[PDB]
Amino acid sequence: WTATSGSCKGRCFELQEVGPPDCRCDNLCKSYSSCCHDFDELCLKTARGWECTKDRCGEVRNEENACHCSEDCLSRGDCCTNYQVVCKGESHWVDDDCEEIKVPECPAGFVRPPLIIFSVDGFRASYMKKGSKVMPNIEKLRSCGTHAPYMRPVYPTKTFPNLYTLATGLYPESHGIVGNSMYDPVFDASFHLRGREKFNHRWWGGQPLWITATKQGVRAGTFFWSVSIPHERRILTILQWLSLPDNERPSVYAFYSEQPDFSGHKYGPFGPEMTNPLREIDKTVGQLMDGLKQLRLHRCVNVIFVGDHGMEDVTCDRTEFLSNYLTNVDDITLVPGTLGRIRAKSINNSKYDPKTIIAALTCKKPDQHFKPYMKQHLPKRLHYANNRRIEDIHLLVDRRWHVARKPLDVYKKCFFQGDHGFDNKVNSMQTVFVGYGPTFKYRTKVPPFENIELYNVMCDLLGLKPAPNNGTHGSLNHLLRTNTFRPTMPDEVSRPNYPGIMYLQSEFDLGCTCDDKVENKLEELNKRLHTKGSTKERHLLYGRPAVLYRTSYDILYHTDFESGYSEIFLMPLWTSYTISKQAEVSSIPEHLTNCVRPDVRVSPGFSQNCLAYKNDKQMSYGFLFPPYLSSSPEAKYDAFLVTNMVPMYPAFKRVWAYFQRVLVKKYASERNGVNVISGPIFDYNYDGLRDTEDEIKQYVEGSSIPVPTHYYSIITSCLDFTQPADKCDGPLSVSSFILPHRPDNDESCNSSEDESKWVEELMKMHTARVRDIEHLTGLDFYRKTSRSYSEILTLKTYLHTYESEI
Ligand SMILES: *[C@@H]1O[C@H](CO)[C@@H](O[C@@H]2O[C@H](CO)[C@@H](O[C@@H]3O[C@H](CO[C@H]4O[C@H](CO)[C@@H](O)[C@H](O[C@H]5O[C@H](CO)[C@@H](O)[C@H](O)[C@@H]5O[C@H]5O[C@H](CO)[C@@H](O)[C@H](O)[C@@H]5O)[C@@H]4O)[C@@H](O)[C@H](O[C@H]4O[C@H](CO)[C@@H](O)[C@H](O)[C@@H]4O[C@H]4O[C@H](CO)[C@@H](O)[C@H](O)[C@@H]4O)[C@@H]3O)[C@H](O)[C@H]2NC(C)=O)[C@H](O)[C@H]1NC(C)=O
Ligand SMILES: [Ca+2]
Ligand SMILES: [Cl-]
Ligand SMILES: [K+]
Ligand code: NA
Ligand code: NA
Ligand SMILES: [Zn+2]
Repeated sequence: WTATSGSCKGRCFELQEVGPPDCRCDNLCKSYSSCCHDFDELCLKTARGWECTKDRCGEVRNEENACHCSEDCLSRGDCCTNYQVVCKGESHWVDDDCEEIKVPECPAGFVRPPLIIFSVDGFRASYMKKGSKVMPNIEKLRSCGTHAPYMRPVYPTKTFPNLYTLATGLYPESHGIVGNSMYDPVFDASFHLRGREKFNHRWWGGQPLWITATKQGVRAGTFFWSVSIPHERRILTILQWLSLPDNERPSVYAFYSEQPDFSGHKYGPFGPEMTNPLREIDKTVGQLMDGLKQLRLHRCVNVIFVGDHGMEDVTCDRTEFLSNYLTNVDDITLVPGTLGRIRAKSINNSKYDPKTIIAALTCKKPDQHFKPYMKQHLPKRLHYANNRRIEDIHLLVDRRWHVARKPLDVYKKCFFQGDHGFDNKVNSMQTVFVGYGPTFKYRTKVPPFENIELYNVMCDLLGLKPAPNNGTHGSLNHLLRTNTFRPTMPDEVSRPNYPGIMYLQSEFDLGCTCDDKVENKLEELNKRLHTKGSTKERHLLYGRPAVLYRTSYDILYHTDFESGYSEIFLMPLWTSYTISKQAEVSSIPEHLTNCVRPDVRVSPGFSQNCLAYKNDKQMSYGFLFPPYLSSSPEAKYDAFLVTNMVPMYPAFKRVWAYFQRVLVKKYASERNGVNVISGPIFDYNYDGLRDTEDEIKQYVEGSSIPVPTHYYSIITSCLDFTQPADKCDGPLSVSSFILPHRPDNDESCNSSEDESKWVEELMKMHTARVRDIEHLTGLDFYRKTSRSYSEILTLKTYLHTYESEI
């Protein structure tokens, strides 16, 4: 119940939301069906439209008008945005030359530059170039301010997950808005786009910017607007709030536009009908900037123009139906569209089997336009698993396609020509970022970045301490003229041991054998040096990784590679090696095929053993430093040390062997040398974070050798590829991956073919940021470079996407 008999008199767009059953006058009252009876009359005035005209100049104030052209309007803060242009001979903001804003130029009483967020739904990154002719205001913001060629949204590339990621700095799995539609099994409640359940606070986790601001004494405008409030009224409301007394005035504001998403769904991303929505958004930007200029705030406010996701061409005919795959289609519930989520229709049905469902959906049709995954097997870059609202079974849908349960769902729900929600690496899903104001840089282009990073920057812009989030604070310092955040490197927690030769061969009873007993102070002195780290500067280019948790580990040096060997996990946490452009690939000699050698620096009790591999019929082994890339026949023996061995399913060995034998050399030739750091990852609870020992669900049979869920590699070279990786004087270039350690290659439909037809494709799908690997391993990389820490943070957030040019 709401007693709507109260009044909005002097309360229009009030900032504090009044509690029930008292009627509301705020910008969300319509959405709650709770506005006072006179809200439309008083707060949504439309008379005479939105623009001053010559004959309205100096008019007698008529309070009925939507906006004013009278002489008193500036002090009242309610002129039409074009007032000074029409009535006072001023120019529109867009017609002014841009001039660097070196310092905030603010009216007296302003304690900080306000921040205005202008968010646009469905604003695809390529609109900045493709629509440039019809968006002069936005184009001026872009060229005069700081801009990225694009900004990467989060997965799924849906509206609510992205807007709330923007607001919180969190992945959807952490903030809890994991789709536009959700079922929470603990609440036993459903979240929908239409309805009232979505208003319950329990869905919305983390701490959004408006709450962070309020808790730290920075006043915030209300970010959300009821659909029926016209854009012109939203702008006028913001401008009116900016005229409040200092003690009452917010420092942070948001405008939201439902366009171009609304039209993009109907007409496709580049439908000829899309020009008008783009023109109209630009006009709104013009109104804001003209309004700011009138208030003498155009060189004081920081403005962020930001989108949530792009838009792809998608039509009804491009729909895959689960009824063409499953016999039992009525025993499931599907969340459909540009992603699929499957669960049992009834929790009381004991015939339901996720294993048989996945199999029935796996590589069944030649051109199949979706791929099934257990959520924990999704690419780690998506960070889409650690939430009870995310169903165990997920369908990654090809761009341009839908998945639905049955054909009747599609014609009894073509209408639409556009949609979004696909993998967040997809070019059509990319969106926009422009920052303009005293705190942003002048005429500066910055590399693409992820929207999870913005919360930290918005906190910086407002002098706020950010709540704990998934951004890497400092990684976007290069966007800013001032207010940069200067982080310190995390402290190493565990110092390594440096073991020398401490064990005789015969102390080892590992069931390993090697044909290495085929035997000089000239070379014996030399190998002693190598074991003491004489080549470490070549193979460890950026310092040793820091171990940021409590553990027991050894640094092991070799001619060709260096490792940090965990006595706890019985394998390296990391293995580092450099391969020059000139390096040659060799084979594993016949006599060494099954060679495994005890490491006399490491105790039998802290070593793996070959017998466990013999006994475990499912599990084989591989090596982290590849024997194929040994610098010499004698150095090759180092590669067969038991301390370089890791457990690998035979199916995974196909992937790993191809990476190591073919791809590393290929990258070294293309990139002028590469430094490689590889290692295991253990993430059995799929939280994106390093497992402790007691979280490991699988061991090599009969042993304490834990099985990795994933294997990573970080591949670094010089950004200026005229310089070799090991002699680089400037910025670095990186690509990384986190490959799932799976007992089959079911993910790769073409895996029965030669590795050259499918392995690199798989690796590209599992591309990763160094930062993702840091979370998953508790390691901190690039500790010793000649580069600024902020630059290194940006490098650590880089994702190599393998898409063509935007
Ligand atoms: C991205 O950034 C985020 C933010 O930094 C990272 O997420 C953090 O990770 C931490 C470690 O996983 C986690 O810390 C835990 O906090 C527990 C208290 O959590 C509540 O309070 C916080 C603070 O206000 C709040 O943010 C939380 O909000 C979550 O839950 C609510 C409702 O459930 C949701 O609305 C909200 O969306 C959010 O959900 C997300 O996180 C939860 C986990 O909290 C997931 O379950 C969801 O799926 C979703 O992703 C909470 O309201 C605290 O109790 C924990 O301490 C326990 O666990 C450790 C064991 O390791 C132990 O030391 C403690 O003693 C204690 O153990 C006891 O409980 C165990 C479990 O029941 C039990 O097994 C034991 O026997 C003990 O009884 C823990 O410290 C932190 O909450 C989240 N924060 C957020 C916002 O998600 C994230 O990791 C980053 N991602 C990457 C890839 O880097
Ligand atoms: Ca984990
Ligand atoms: Cl969804
Ligand atoms: K085996
Ligand atoms: Na052997
Ligand atoms: Na396969
Ligand atoms: Zn949409």
